[PDB]
Amino acid sequence: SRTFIKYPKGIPDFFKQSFPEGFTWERVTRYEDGGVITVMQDTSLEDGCLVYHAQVRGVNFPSNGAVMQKKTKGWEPTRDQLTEEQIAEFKEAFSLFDKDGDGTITTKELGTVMRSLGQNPTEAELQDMINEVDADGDGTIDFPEFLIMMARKEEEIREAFRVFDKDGNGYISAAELRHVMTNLGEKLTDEEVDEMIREADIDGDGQVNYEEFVQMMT
Amino acid sequence: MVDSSRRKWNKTGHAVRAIGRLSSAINTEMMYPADGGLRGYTHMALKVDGGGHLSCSFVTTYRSKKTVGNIKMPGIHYVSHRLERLEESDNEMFVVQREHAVAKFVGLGGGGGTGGSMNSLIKENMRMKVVLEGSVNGHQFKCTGEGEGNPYMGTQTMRIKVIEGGPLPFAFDILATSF
Ligand SMILES: [Ca+2]
Ligand SMILES: [Ca+2]
Ligand SMILES: [Ca+2]
Ligand SMILES: [Ca+2]
Repeated sequence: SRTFIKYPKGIPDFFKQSFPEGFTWERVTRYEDGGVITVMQDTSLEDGCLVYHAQVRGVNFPSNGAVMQKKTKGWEPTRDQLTEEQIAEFKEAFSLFDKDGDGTITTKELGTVMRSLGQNPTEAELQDMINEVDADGDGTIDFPEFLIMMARKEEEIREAFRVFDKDGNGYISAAELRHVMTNLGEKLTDEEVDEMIREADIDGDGQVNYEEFVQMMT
Repeated sequence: MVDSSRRKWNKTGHAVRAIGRLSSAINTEMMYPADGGLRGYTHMALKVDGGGHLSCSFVTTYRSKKTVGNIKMPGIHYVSHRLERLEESDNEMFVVQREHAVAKFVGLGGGGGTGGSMNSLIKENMRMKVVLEGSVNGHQFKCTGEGEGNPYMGTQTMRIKVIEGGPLPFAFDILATSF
């Protein structure tokens, strides 16, 4: 019932603007236990009154689950969001993945990032991962879906550190760090690599140890 | 301004997180223009007896029926909602629910940061009437309801009756956000 959302002045209100004609919507809902519901809706305005028509089709709900057994107790509120700063950080990240600069993360690009962060994953997995957040099912991750995935996100930092520390001596040198950032598709000067080392290097030995790495990475 | 070198570490940290497993549940609704149309991505949590949740997500494309006239399109924004059931009769054949919803600014997007244009057809109080029908796991049903609210404050109440196929052999909650 989208017409009853308080929109601040500075955000255009798609719903209120659509009158007198109104609007429609189509929706696909997936529950984590497998149930799926498709909905189509029309919102119209007739003689000063709002009029809604909805068609729903749900399937695959487990017979023993809480929905079919009527063991539900209402919805949590929906209040989490990202900040403007976070969205701008996540856009910078996204481009590491979006190396063709097109707007979409193909399974090819996800594998190359995972490869240069040292991962060894199949299509069997690169399609599982992409399906966990492919809202619309085209088969790639665009920026809004990347946002959702990010918002939803020790042993793995340890792995990252082992990958950065190519020679295994316990310290990431400038040369090691340049190699990973380059492979990630970062465009940065050698000065900029050193500036990253300097930012991380609290004990001032010219290199990044594990604990220093953890602090930058978390 | 965030320091350049720190931005790099942050984004490297994000890339490591993005490829990692182990996803939380989240409760969020993000709106993003696509076309000339408005898309929403919503993650909600349905409370279950014993205190767990069933996590659910949906993608919605909203389309205007105004075919002539410039509609100002928003960019990316979120909406906070609280939808609460106020009453029910027996076996959930009658349900009263209310919702409070507010869109949230998270940066200049799409249509500038100037709003579209106030629509004199949407007054401070508006009524609604609804018909919803369909099936779940093959069980057919039809509900009707009525309600009202304050569109500029984001508040509304709906009284809904299950007029065919009742009592539903499934939880009414799964229909809550569909009217
Ligand atoms: Ca791409
Ligand atoms: Ca997609
Ligand atoms: Ca080393
Ligand atoms: Ca050091």
